[PDB]
Amino acid sequence: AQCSVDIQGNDQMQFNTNAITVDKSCKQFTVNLSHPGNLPKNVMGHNWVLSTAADMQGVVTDGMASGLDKDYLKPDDSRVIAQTKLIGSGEKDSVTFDVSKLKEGEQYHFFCTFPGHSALMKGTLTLK
Ligand SMILES: [Cu+2]
Repeated sequence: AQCSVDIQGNDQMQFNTNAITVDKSCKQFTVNLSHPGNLPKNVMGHNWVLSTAADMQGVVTDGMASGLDKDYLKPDDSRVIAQTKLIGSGEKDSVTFDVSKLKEGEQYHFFCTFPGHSALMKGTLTLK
């Protein structure tokens, strides 16, 4: 069984997927984020952040207020189920999280919190 996904965030402010499914039989799930392109992190940095859909807008708003020095994520945000760091182009970051943290009968979204990106870089995450 597959318990990981590889996702690209590129210089056109896009994730290459907007829907991720996690098999409920995985104990852990790994997101491998890569950022192809040629822009530095301070122009077009991308992260991958998972929260409930109801928490998403707040996560994003608080992350932009947190600023570039904090990867545009509030530190220790307890609305964040899992996150990569912010990466510039040519970089990669993976996050692994326990599938036991997703609730059956909750809605989840992933997104990038770099300012403005979540209009395009957002998607759903579901248990299969
Ligand atoms: Cu981004």
